[PDB]
Amino acid sequence: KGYPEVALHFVKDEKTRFSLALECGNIEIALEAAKALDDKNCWEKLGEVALLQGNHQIVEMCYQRTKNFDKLSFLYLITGNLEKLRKMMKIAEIRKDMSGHYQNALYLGDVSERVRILKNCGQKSLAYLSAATHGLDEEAESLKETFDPEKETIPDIDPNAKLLQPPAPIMPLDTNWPLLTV
Amino acid sequence: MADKVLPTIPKEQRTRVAHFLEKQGFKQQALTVSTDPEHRFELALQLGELKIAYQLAVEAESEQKWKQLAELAISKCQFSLAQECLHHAQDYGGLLLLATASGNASMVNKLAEGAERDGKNNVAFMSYFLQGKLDACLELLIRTGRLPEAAFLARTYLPSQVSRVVKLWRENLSKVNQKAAESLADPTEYENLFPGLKEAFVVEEWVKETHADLWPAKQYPLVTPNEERNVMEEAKGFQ
Repeated sequence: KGYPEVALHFVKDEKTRFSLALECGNIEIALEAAKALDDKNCWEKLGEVALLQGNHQIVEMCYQRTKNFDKLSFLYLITGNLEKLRKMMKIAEIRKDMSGHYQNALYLGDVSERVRILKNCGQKSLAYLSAATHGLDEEAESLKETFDPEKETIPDIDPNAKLLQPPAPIMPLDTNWPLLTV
Repeated sequence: MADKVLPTIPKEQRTRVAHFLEKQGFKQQALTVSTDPEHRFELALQLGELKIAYQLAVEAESEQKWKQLAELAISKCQFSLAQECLHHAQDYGGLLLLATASGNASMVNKLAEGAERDGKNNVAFMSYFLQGKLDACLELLIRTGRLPEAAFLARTYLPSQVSRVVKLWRENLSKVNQKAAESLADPTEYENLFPGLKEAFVVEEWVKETHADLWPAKQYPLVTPNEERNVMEEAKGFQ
């Protein structure tokens, strides 16, 4: 291409338009095109690409239907703010899990996952390991005893790695990212 | 009576009968006769002489043994050792689950080393983070070509690599010319970086922080120290 001014003289179907949407990279036409795409993969590349070209404010949406949920979550934790991830956490915790809860815990201190977690484990082991620091090792023991306990040896693991970093005043976050064509 | 006979049975015999014994459910006894590394092994799974099983393993000579065994060990909650085997296995995933649950840096360094090993980008990041190490996360990105994303981190939690990194990303973009594609500015214009003056760097909070990293946040806890990371955190952090 030479301009998408060209696109303007002629161009057609959403499918065709779409082709243009890549060919030009006409992402204007893409936007609609996208709306009208629904050939996933198509999208699937594209939001990123969209991001790549710009705007994550939008990209987030794109991805939202796309089920790169975790990725969005990742964006949220990247940024230095706390809720959105948590609802999402709810809404995927609520959609089962055996290895994923982890995502909610680190950037946090406190997790509620533990209430659920114990049920998956329920050997008071996880519950203790997890438990002890909120000053709450104790409930984990109560059950553990009730069972007829089975713990007897442990390996290193004493909380020793830093869940730290993110964004104190001066020099941002990025909810929204500015740029310029220049 | 049989015992007199017992001298007068060897290798293979012991095995068959061992299976019988096993049928008898005289597992221990079955253990005593035990006669094949496999045979000993499976029985050992059933049996659980844990240390003992290790000796049979000796050098196991198959992670599969360790994998199988790991599940077993873990069941027995013979973790110190389990960690040693699993570590010996260096079978990262399960091992991670324990290690993480109590938590641990040391595990993390060795693991970091591991993290480097694994071959998909993503895990290694969590680690880098987990350790608290922007630096690590960012270095990692350099290899993978995570570039847009790397910029976000570099921005958010400022190592001001956003400036450094952005130039390079932009360069790629640059390669793929078009001015919009090029995209440009750091202190001023398009971006106003340090002139914007907003939320990922500075000294005072940071000093407080410097310490902070060192103590345990506290609320009420165990020998397994504190750090929190919630509402409170937000407030001080702003300060």
